[PDB]
Amino acid sequence: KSWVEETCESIDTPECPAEFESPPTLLFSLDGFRAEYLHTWGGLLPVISKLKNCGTYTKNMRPMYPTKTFPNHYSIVTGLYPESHGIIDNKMYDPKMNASFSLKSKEKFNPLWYKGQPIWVTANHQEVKSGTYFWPGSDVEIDGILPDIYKVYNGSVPFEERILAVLEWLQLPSHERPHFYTLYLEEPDSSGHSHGPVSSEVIKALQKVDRLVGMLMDGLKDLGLDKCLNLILISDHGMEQGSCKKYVYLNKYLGDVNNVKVVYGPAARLRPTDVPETYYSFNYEALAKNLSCREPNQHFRPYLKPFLPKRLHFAKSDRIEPLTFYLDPQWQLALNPSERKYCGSGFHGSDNLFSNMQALFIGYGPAFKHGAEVDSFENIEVYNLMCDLLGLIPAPNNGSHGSLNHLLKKPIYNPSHPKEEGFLSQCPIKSTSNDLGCTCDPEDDDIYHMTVPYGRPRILLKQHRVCLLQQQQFLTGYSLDLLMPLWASYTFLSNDSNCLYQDLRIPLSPVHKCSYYKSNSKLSYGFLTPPRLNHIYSEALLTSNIVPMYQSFQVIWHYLHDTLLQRYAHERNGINVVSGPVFDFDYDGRYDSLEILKQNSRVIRSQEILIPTHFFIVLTSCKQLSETPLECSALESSAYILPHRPDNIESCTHGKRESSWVEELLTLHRARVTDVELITGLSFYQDRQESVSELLRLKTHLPIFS
Ligand SMILES: *[C@@H]1O[C@H](CO)[C@@H](O[C@@H]2O[C@H](CO)[C@@H](O[C@@H]3O[C@H](CO[C@H]4O[C@H](CO)[C@@H](O)[C@H](O[C@H]5O[C@H](CO)[C@@H](O)[C@H](O)[C@@H]5O)[C@@H]4O)[C@@H](O)[C@H](O[C@H]4O[C@H](CO)[C@@H](O)[C@H](O)[C@@H]4O)[C@@H]3O)[C@H](O)[C@H]2NC(C)=O)[C@H](O)[C@H]1NC(C)=O
Ligand SMILES: Nc1nc2c(ncn2[C@@H]2O[C@H](COP(=O)(O)O)[C@@H](O)[C@H]2O)c(=O)[nH]1
Ligand SMILES: *[C@@H]1O[C@H](CO)[C@@H](O)[C@H](O)[C@H]1NC(C)=O
Ligand SMILES: *[C@@H]1O[C@H](CO)[C@@H](O)[C@H](O)[C@H]1NC(C)=O
Ligand SMILES: [Ca+2]
Ligand SMILES: [Zn+2]
Ligand SMILES: [Zn+2]
Repeated sequence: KSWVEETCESIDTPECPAEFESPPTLLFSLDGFRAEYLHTWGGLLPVISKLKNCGTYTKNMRPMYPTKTFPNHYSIVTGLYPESHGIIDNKMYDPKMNASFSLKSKEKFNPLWYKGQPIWVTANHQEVKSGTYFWPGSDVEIDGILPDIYKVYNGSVPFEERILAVLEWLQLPSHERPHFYTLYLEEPDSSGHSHGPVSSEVIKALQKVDRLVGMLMDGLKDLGLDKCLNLILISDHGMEQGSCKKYVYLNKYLGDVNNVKVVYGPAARLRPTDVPETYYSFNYEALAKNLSCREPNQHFRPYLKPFLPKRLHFAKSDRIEPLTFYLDPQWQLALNPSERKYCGSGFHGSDNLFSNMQALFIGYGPAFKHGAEVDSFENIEVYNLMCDLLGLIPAPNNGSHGSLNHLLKKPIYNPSHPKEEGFLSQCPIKSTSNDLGCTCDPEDDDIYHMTVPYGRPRILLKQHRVCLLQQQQFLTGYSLDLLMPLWASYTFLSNDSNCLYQDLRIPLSPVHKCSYYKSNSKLSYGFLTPPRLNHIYSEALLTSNIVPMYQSFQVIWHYLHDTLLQRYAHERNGINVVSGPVFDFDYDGRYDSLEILKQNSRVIRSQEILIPTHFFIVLTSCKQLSETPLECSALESSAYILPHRPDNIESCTHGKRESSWVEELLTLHRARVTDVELITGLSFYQDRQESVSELLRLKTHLPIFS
């Protein structure tokens, strides 16, 4: 009886043949295996379905941005964001090197492209042999290291021969046998491109790929290793149906110009022709402004590289062009109709939160639970997972180590909460009392737990000076070094102008006075905690609850609290809110040091002001609608990092439909709670009852669009 014909068998303890001390780990990749394939065509894929039912499976695996083969395949084995491991796209360019990159190029085998540290390099440093077959980065030697058994990419090699090749390696002597293995197939990406996600060729391809995995499992069984191997069946990205009618050509707004180069696709980037002479000299800002809101319902959007949604993490690399393009689903962009390969073929590269860009993940073996279905997770988390399976100390990566502990029978690493590095001090009443020049028209522990019911946010900043200011409706963490609130937490239940009051607990700043703010300048002040809380709550008008805010952003911020927040409190039976300013001028995704902070403090209206690049907001509710935010059994988080812009060009306010464009901006800039943590240097939910591993799972979550 073949492996697919046998029923499920619990592999609680690894049953290994002699010469084996611990089960090896194979990473099997199927390029272009969209997550929707297995959801719908499970009955046509008997082998893969058994792996799903007897292993650890996830409905959707979120890939990196852009959704291309090389960046993702390399992000899997490095656990790094594409902006950090160097491989931004299949075709890209580095200005500092004056060299282009391609899969079919001599530049591909250049070690100067590949940053970070892949798993086979990690295994090599810790005396673990590794045998790869066609994995991106396996052909090239990184840090002077090559896998003990490798094969230079040759797409002509038949699939059946690839499986047998790995099977031959598994039989090597105990001293010369690799412990980590890789496998790569071009299907169903190839069939996906040429005929579309919904075709007879993909069904024929899926069945071909399904039987091929079945060949491997029967082969493992004949070697007596079917219950002694850890298999991770993964993919790089999904597949979306492109259309000729749904394609964007830049020439229509610019003309048949030759001063600019466009890397076509759903994640288009633009660089000047005179390169690297004008790579930086070229002002991209003008081109972006000249390209925004040209169509009534534009299916693309010009983005300066730091102005992209932070959830994408697609800015801090030399190879990423300073001008990028975000497109609606099923749409691609190019300069001229001649550059593109074809328009009505299956494509990929769209937003990694899109439904059809989602990838596959099935963990099977003695180390994985049987028939366990877990929530969605990013592919950068897999790197740490493999380190635990190979007993390796992971290189510094972007994955939350331990967040995938729920997948394993016996978890190897037990994570802990980050220690508080902030110098926490106290602010009593010391400075009374300046005149603010404002016109106004006519025990403690019990009130604490109501505002921070999951525990106060911990200050991960080193070594920032932070004060805790307690109020009757909210608790706010105030910064003494920046003289503005870092965060403000309050609980908003289901149903419950030019004036300000000086907070005598904080030192007076010239920007606290209403006299500082004129009605002509676009810069004004906003509240972290809404004043319309619970007559009117007056402590929200405290000086320590205001932050410098553009007037254009006030359009989004007020509607966020006056309309959406109240609606969300009814739908989710109340919400706990933590809000604050974001300062990331070097657009690296992490909080800025005091040094770079002093460099970006502009001066406006005769006063020095550090103005926020973004504003974060984390909404927490109960998973059980019967419970209020003060009595949650399980949490329900959703974070947002809203861009602080002087204008709403991104939104195309033109047409004046305010209730529409705002929510679309909110949904677009949703982010992981971890993302907020990384960018503010704060740690949430530390006093929450769930374990650390559970909390990591919660904080790294993002919803899939459509
Ligand atoms: C995802 O996960 C990855 C993995 O960690 C994260 O990527 C890391 O980001 C951090 C910060 O963003 C990186 O640290 C910085 O490294 C840079 C660059 O290093 C080189 O820079 C110069 C080259 O011109 C050179 O000066 C450096 O030379 C030496 O520097 C010091 C001197 O003492 C020495 O200790 C080093 O060994 C070097 O020999 C070097 O060649 C560097 O510029 C940064 O320095 C800043 O901070 C240091 C203190 O650390 C400070 O002294 C400086 O003033 C300066 O402010 C900093 O070291 C890290 O290298 C990245 N890791 C990799 C491999 O990419 C990424 O952040 C994560 N993403 C997200 C969004 O979380
Ligand atoms: N030259 C080269 N091509 C590769 C390699 N790996 C995959 N490819 C090819 O690149 C394609 C992936 O591109 P994509 O899926 O991003 O559109 C696949 O069709 C595959 O044949 C490699 O390591 N080297
Ligand atoms: C950059 O590359 C192009 C072609 O590779 C070459 O013609 C040009 O001279 C190079 N410029 C520099 C600065 O080396
Ligand atoms: C690629 O692999 C095929 C199948 O093994 C082989 O016949 C062919 O010679 C290889 N091509 C190259 C470029 O060596
Ligand atoms: Ca930063
Ligand atoms: Zn691919
Ligand atoms: Zn492809």
